[PDB]
Amino acid sequence: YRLINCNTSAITQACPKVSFEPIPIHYCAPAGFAILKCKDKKFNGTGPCPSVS
Amino acid sequence: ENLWVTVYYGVPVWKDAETTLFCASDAKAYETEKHNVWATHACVPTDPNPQEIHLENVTEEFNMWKNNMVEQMHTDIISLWDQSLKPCVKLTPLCVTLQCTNVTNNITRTELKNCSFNMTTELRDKKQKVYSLFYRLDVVQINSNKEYRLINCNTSAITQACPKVSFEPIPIHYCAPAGFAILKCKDKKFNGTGPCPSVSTVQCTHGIKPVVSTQLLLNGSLAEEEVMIRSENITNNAKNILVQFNTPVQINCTRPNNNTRKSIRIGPGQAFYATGDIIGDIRQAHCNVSKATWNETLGKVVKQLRKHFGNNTIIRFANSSGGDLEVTTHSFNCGGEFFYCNTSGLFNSTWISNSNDSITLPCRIKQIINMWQRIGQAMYAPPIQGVIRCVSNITGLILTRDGGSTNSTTETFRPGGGDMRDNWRSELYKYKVVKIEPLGVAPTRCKRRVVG
Amino acid sequence: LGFLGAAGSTMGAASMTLTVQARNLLSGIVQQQHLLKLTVWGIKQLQARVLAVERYLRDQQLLGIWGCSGKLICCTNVPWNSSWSNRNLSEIWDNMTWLQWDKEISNYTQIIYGLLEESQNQQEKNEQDLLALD
Amino acid sequence: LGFLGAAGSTMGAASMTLTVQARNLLSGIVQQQHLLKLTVWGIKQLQARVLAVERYLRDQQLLGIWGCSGKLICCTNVPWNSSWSNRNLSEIWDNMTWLQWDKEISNYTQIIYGLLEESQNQQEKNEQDLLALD
Amino acid sequence: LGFLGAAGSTMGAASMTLTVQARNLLSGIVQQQHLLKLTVWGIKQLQARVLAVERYLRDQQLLGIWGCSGKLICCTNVPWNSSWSNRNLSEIWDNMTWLQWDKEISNYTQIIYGLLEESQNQQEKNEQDLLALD
Ligand SMILES: *[C@@H]1O[C@H](CO[C@@H]2O[C@@H](C)[C@@H](O)[C@@H](O)[C@@H]2O)[C@@H](O[C@@H]2O[C@H](CO)[C@@H](O[C@@H]3O[C@H](CO[C@H]4O[C@H](CO[C@H]5O[C@H](CO)[C@@H](O)[C@H](O)[C@@H]5O)[C@@H](O)[C@H](O)[C@@H]4O)[C@@H](O)[C@H](O[C@H]4O[C@H](CO)[C@@H](O)[C@H](O)[C@@H]4O[C@@H]4O[C@H](CO)[C@@H](O)[C@H](O)[C@H]4NC(C)=O)[C@@H]3O)[C@H](O)[C@H]2NC(C)=O)[C@H](O)[C@H]1NC(C)=O
Ligand SMILES: *[C@@H]1O[C@H](CO)[C@@H](O[C@@H]2O[C@H](CO)[C@@H](O[C@@H]3O[C@H](CO[C@H]4O[C@H](CO[C@H]5O[C@H](CO)[C@@H](O)[C@H](O)[C@@H]5O)[C@@H](O)[C@H](O)[C@@H]4O)[C@@H](O)[C@H](O[C@H]4O[C@H](CO)[C@@H](O)[C@H](O[C@H]5O[C@H](CO)[C@@H](O)[C@H](O)[C@@H]5O)[C@@H]4O)[C@@H]3O)[C@H](O)[C@H]2NC(C)=O)[C@H](O)[C@H]1NC(C)=O
Ligand SMILES: *[C@@H]1O[C@H](CO)[C@@H](O[C@@H]2O[C@H](CO)[C@@H](O[C@@H]3O[C@H](CO[C@H]4O[C@H](CO[C@H]5O[C@H](CO)[C@@H](O)[C@H](O)[C@@H]5O)[C@@H](O)[C@H](O[C@H]5O[C@H](CO)[C@@H](O)[C@H](O)[C@@H]5O)[C@@H]4O)[C@@H](O)[C@H](O[C@H]4O[C@H](CO)[C@@H](O)[C@H](O)[C@@H]4O)[C@@H]3O)[C@H](O)[C@H]2NC(C)=O)[C@H](O)[C@H]1NC(C)=O
Ligand SMILES: *[C@@H]1O[C@H](CO)[C@@H](O[C@@H]2O[C@H](CO)[C@@H](O[C@@H]3O[C@H](CO[C@H]4O[C@H](CO[C@H]5O[C@H](CO)[C@@H](O)[C@H](O)[C@@H]5O)[C@@H](O)[C@H](O)[C@@H]4O)[C@@H](O)[C@H](O[C@H]4O[C@H](CO)[C@@H](O)[C@H](O)[C@@H]4O)[C@@H]3O)[C@H](O)[C@H]2NC(C)=O)[C@H](O)[C@H]1NC(C)=O
Ligand SMILES: *[C@@H]1O[C@H](CO[C@@H]2O[C@@H](C)[C@@H](O)[C@@H](O)[C@@H]2O)[C@@H](O[C@@H]2O[C@H](CO)[C@@H](O[C@@H]3O[C@H](CO[C@H]4O[C@H](CO)[C@@H](O)[C@H](O)[C@@H]4O)[C@@H](O)[C@H](O)[C@@H]3O)[C@H](O)[C@H]2NC(C)=O)[C@H](O)[C@H]1NC(C)=O
Ligand SMILES: *[C@@H]1O[C@H](CO)[C@@H](O[C@@H]2O[C@H](CO)[C@@H](O[C@@H]3O[C@H](CO)[C@@H](O)[C@H](O)[C@@H]3O)[C@H](O)[C@H]2NC(C)=O)[C@H](O)[C@H]1NC(C)=O
Ligand SMILES: *[C@@H]1O[C@H](CO)[C@@H](O[C@@H]2O[C@H](CO)[C@@H](O[C@@H]3O[C@H](CO)[C@@H](O)[C@H](O)[C@@H]3O)[C@H](O)[C@H]2NC(C)=O)[C@H](O)[C@H]1NC(C)=O
Ligand SMILES: *[C@@H]1O[C@H](CO)[C@@H](O[C@@H]2O[C@H](CO)[C@@H](O[C@@H]3O[C@H](CO)[C@@H](O)[C@H](O)[C@@H]3O)[C@H](O)[C@H]2NC(C)=O)[C@H](O)[C@H]1NC(C)=O
Ligand SMILES: *[C@@H]1O[C@H](CO)[C@@H](O[C@@H]2O[C@H](CO)[C@@H](O[C@@H]3O[C@H](CO)[C@@H](O)[C@H](O)[C@@H]3O)[C@H](O)[C@H]2NC(C)=O)[C@H](O)[C@H]1NC(C)=O
Ligand SMILES: *[C@@H]1O[C@H](CO)[C@@H](O[C@@H]2O[C@H](CO)[C@@H](O)[C@H](O)[C@H]2NC(C)=O)[C@H](O)[C@H]1NC(C)=O
Ligand SMILES: *[C@@H]1O[C@H](CO)[C@@H](O)[C@H](O)[C@H]1NC(C)=O
Ligand SMILES: *[C@@H]1O[C@H](CO)[C@@H](O)[C@H](O)[C@H]1NC(C)=O
Ligand SMILES: *[C@@H]1O[C@H](CO)[C@@H](O)[C@H](O)[C@H]1NC(C)=O
Repeated sequence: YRLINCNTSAITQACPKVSFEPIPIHYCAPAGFAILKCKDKKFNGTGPCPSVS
Repeated sequence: ENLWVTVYYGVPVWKDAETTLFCASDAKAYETEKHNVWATHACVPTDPNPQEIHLENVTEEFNMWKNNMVEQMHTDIISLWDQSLKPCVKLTPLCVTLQCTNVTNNITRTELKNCSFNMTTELRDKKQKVYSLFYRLDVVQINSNKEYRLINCNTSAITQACPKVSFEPIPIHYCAPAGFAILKCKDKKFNGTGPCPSVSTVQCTHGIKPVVSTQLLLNGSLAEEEVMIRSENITNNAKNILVQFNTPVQINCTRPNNNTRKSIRIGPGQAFYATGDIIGDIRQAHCNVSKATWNETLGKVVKQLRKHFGNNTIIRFANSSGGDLEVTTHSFNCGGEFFYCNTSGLFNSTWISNSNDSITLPCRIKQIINMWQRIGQAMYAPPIQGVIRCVSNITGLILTRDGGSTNSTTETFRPGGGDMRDNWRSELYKYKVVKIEPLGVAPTRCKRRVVG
Repeated sequence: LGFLGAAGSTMGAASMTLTVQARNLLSGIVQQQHLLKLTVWGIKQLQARVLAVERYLRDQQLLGIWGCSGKLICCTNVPWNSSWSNRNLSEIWDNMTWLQWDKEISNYTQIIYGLLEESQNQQEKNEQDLLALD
Repeated sequence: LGFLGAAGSTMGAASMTLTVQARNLLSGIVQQQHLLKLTVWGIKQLQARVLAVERYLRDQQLLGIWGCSGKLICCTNVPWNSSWSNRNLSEIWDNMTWLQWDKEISNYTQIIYGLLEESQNQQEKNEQDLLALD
Repeated sequence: LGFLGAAGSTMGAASMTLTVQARNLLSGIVQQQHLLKLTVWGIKQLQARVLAVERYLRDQQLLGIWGCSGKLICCTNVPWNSSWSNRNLSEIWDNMTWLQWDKEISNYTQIIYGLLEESQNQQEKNEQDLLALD
């Protein structure tokens, strides 16, 4: 047999001590900017959200 | 007496200095072609409105051979070349004992070799033989059946350039940072470097393209008058001389070879793109020059050199004496492949003291290169499959010494472009950046409130 | 007059429009504008933008300690010393560019700066001790 | 009212607390806070901190050449042109949010800025030539 | 007295020369000054220069909303609350270093800042509504 990747691309083993568990990563705005979040529950599609934070 | 001192924020004074600059180029190729080696993948786009202001009553002294804008240009392009080659296929298992034989010429110029070797395949356990082709001088003999060797494996490494990288020079503006300004000279006859009377303070330079040429500059800028002569030092013959063309000579170079992309997988994914069998005859590369248009340009140059160089001596135009075949021939990257058209045919003319035929030059192609004498890492040029034509304007000349003639007469300047930084000086002879100082104190009877 | 229009003109005419010169320098350069962004141009852009503000703020820190936080022209209560220049009122303002004047005080330009902080601010903001509330 | 509390309120009520909006923006984002530090987050942190000050200082450079170095509200000696808006005193201040007003002058907003530097500073700081010492 | 000369001296003597301390900090460090420039020192130089201006501008943003754009010493119209300190006029100024005082208000130092923006600027720049033109 044959490794399927050797036919197309290279290969590099992932490090054993690397944790692949997803943790919460906040995205916060820089200075002079602000992230507006919609508080309206039924936000069908994308339109004018009346309840903004 | 009874005069006070007063502060002024916004004063126009400056001192000669140099700092970091940046690229500026508008929307050029993006989708139809991308991955450019010079504009990278994204640079700061220039505004269509040109930032220009005419300065009056000012006569700032420029300098060109001491200007540091060409120094940062020289070093920027170098670090940019390596940055666009680091993420591409390395060609290390290409240094194996090559067994080659001359190409099929009906048992009878040669210049190329139908060579072979065996490399790594997708599996490191297995090996594979493939027959490709190579160019002369890219290979030099080792010690029947000819067995050859890549010339670079003797000295430095090798890494193939990426196939989707565009090697076409596009205009790259050098614009000044904040608190600085690039002064451009507007005086037409700017002999040497002195006090240019007509100055303009512009924020972004003009469309400067990084033409990598040798002996003969292409696509340069010029603004009228006699063919300008510039030299860091006119009396010293040893110093190089930059020459600018009042009008360009339209030249065309091309290779007639109809090649084919032969991709062979080395290792897991990488593929080595080599030359297959050449279809539809074999011919030598050439560059045409308008014979009638060149005789007028060599005449205008010798005319303005005359009042510059005694106007009594004899003109002796010869081939680039000495040097290396890459530094004496008109070396340049065009259409992907690297041409080296024979210069020796142009400067054979000698003129002194009072449908149409066109002179052509034999040229050869080279795939292994490491330009500007950089011995760190070399690169392989994949042969561009199909047709090739260059068709560029020539606008400059690079001429060097004429021996150590002790008085007497008889001398000119044979072509040499030993340095790559001088190539960029043909565009930056008029530019110099200055450190703006917005602070300026001056006295005047004038005081604010007494107590506060 | 769009920028440095009076670089070669008289110090008086240059003093008539010095706002323009100040406006463009901090703002100027249009700095505002494969997947990586670690290229040689971006690093030359960032440091070119750092000295942009760190040369602006190097100068704006001086005017703040001179009572000139938001004025392009302060008249300061520091007397002029005759050793710095011997030329009369209309002798310099009607004859020299700012370029010529910058080299004529560049020798003793630092001596002026140190004295400007003392009389216009180090003493003036103190003189209100007896006048603020009394 | 902790931040943008009057984004939807009247221009008058928003003008009552505009200090708050100004305080948080320059300071905000808590920027202050294997061995390498060349990660993708650090480079996005640094450039996000550069525009932080280079957008602040882009605005603070304008107020300095308007006599408003340290005032949140300057009344400027520039007359209002009727072409910019035809609405009366209480017609806009008791009816429009600042959002609506920003789009109603965004067309001729640059025309105002150029004129503000001329009359409030380019001429005012010059008018003291005959009044400073006399 | 070349820098921090009165760090250990009285708050009064330190208040006599506080210009010096202010001058050196923003300017100081002489930041101004193989082919690569991606070295470990250059990256420690750039970020050290970023907090240089982003700690300066963090403080200069406060004085601007206090009427102190270009003054080292403002007397502010905010009354002093007795709970912050019980010591008399000459009790603190003739006895404590600024070091000791910084720890004695560090508890309620933020309470002062919030009140300074309200009376000295949030109300003062508003009090001109009836006095600007009338
Ligand atoms: C530059 O250099 C490259 C590389 O060439 C290298 O050296 C040559 C000698 C060869 O070994 C290459 O493999 C090697 O990489 C040149 O590219 C090659 O050029 C040569 C020129 O001769 C081409 O050789 C011809 O190949 C013909 C087809 O063979 C192909 O397939 C073979 C297996 O296929 C079998 O079945 C098919 C039908 O489905 C049959 O057609 C085939 O014969 C086989 O039975 C495979 O092994 C080959 O490698 C190749 O891929 C082959 O028919 C030709 O041989 C005939 O005719 C020749 C004249 O045209 C004559 O000179 C030969 O002697 C030979 O006559 C006899 O034919 C019998 C048929 O059965 C055979 O059994 C006998 O043994 C044979 N006589 C003896 C003894 O020799 C050629 O061999 C080769 O195909 C090219 N590369 C490829 C695609 O492999 C390139 O041309 C050079 N540059 C230029 C432009 O010149
Ligand atoms: C000094 O200045 C001079 C100024 O002249 C510089 O000299 C030359 O200036 C020329 C000005 O036209 C430049 O010419 C361009 O050439 C490119 C070549 O790209 C071709 O090949 C690419 C890759 O090959 C693929 O396709 C080919 C088939 O062509 C195939 O065989 C291969 O296997 C492979 O698949 C292709 O990506 C590319 O599409 C093209 O085929 C050419 O792209 C430029 O196109 C313009 O002109 C052509 C011909 O008239 C026209 O068809 C184009 O129209 C539109 O449609 C095509 C086809 O879809 C599309 O590709 C285009 O994007 C357009 O949408 C378009 O108008 C152009 O011909 C030349 O590169 C330049 N450099 C050289 C070689 O000298 C000189 O370089 C400067 N100084 C020096 C010495 O460096
Ligand atoms: C880029 O291209 C240029 C193109 O010039 C190229 O320059 C070549 O440089 C090489 C090496 O430096 C030259 O190589 C040799 O030159 C030999 C010299 O000629 C001898 O024999 C003469 C008879 O030749 C006839 O043609 C010559 C021109 O070459 C011409 O001057 C003669 O008049 C004659 O018609 C002989 O006359 C001459 O000297 C006598 O006459 C001269 C002129 O009257 C007089 O002044 C002297 O006092 C004396 O009386 C001299 O003895 C040449 O022989 C040699 O090979 C030739 O013959 C072979 C075999 O048949 C041919 O294959 C070959 O093509 C030649 O005809 C060889 O050529 C070369 O001449 C230069 N130019 C070329 C190509 O001709 C650069 O090197 C190129 N750059 C690179 C990167 O390589
Ligand atoms: C562009 O750059 C070039 C650079 O060369 C500038 O070119 C100038 O050209 C002139 C041409 O005359 C030169 O003039 C002479 O240069 C000599 C070089 O000195 C060499 O020898 C010295 C001593 O060595 C031995 O030989 C000498 C030969 O004269 C004997 O005298 C001596 O006893 C020894 O036996 C070495 O020390 C030195 O390192 C060199 O190897 C000078 O020696 C010579 O000096 C004469 O003239 C002087 C000036 O009047 C005078 O003071 C002396 O006493 C003596 O008479 C003379 O200078 C220039 O030197 C050369 N410049 C430079 C930099 O060397 C060119 O000017 C410039 N562009 C311009 C402006 O056009
Ligand atoms: C600005 O100031 C500088 C330097 O002055 C210093 O700074 C100021 C602030 C004060 O603190 C001064 O006390 C400082 O000294 C001036 O620089 C001068 O430049 C000229 C020209 O380059 C120098 O002249 C030199 O002359 C040398 C020859 O000396 C001859 O005379 C002596 C004395 O009699 C004699 O002993 C000797 O034998 C010679 O006959 C010469 O070799 C050298 O190449 C040079 O030409 C001068 O020395 C410099 N100043 C001093 C005092 O060092 C600027 O000129 C000044 N500019 C302005 C606009 O004011
Ligand atoms: C969320 O709900 C809103 C309604 O509250 C939707 O808006 C309306 O959507 C319909 C259907 O998409 C639109 O009608 C269609 O418009 C298209 C052009 O966009 C036209 O080609 C069709 O013929 C048809 O008229 C309607 O115009 C649109 N707006 C209003 C005011 O009714 C919305 O689409 C929903 N989706 C979202 C945004 O999540
Ligand atoms: C990679 O190519 C090389 C050649 O550059 C291979 O080495 C040997 O090359 C010779 C060249 O003639 C081959 O010729 C054979 O020789 C034998 C015995 O002399 C003969 O019986 C055959 O008819 C033929 O002429 C030879 O096969 C080849 N190998 C040996 C064992 O000598 C090399 O093997 C190739 N691949 C690698 C690296 O294994
Ligand atoms: C451009 O033209 C100007 C003249 O408008 C040239 O300036 C003059 O150039 C000559 C020859 O280079 C100088 O004379 C020589 O000076 C050297 C020292 O540099 C001396 O060793 C020689 O004996 C001879 O005297 C001359 O001094 C110089 N200046 C003036 C005012 O005439 C200039 O060289 C030309 N080249 C440029 C700058 O592009
Ligand atoms: C460079 O070489 C290529 C490949 O040989 C040339 O492309 C070929 O051009 C011809 C022109 O007629 C094409 O037409 C015909 O194709 C049929 C069917 O394969 C064939 O029987 C005819 O003899 C004729 O070749 C041909 O398809 C095309 N490609 C191939 C595979 O040969 C190209 O023309 C040469 N140079 C240029 C750019 O003109
Ligand atoms: C070549 O030299 C001749 C004379 O040596 C030039 O003719 C003029 O000669 C006079 C007297 O010697 C000079 O004063 C003039 O300056 C010379 N003309 C000029 C305009 O330079 C002749 O002009 C020179 N070559 C050319 C064509 O410029
Ligand atoms: C092939 O070309 C080389 C070039 O040096 C030559 O030495 C060799 O004799 C040539 N062989 C044949 C048979 O053409
Ligand atoms: C270059 O090619 C063009 C194509 O029209 C031709 O007109 C011109 O004469 C050529 N020039 C030379 C001498 O190569
Ligand atoms: C002019 O300069 C002299 C010194 O050269 C000075 O004494 C005089 O006071 C100046 N004139 C005026 C207007 O004071």
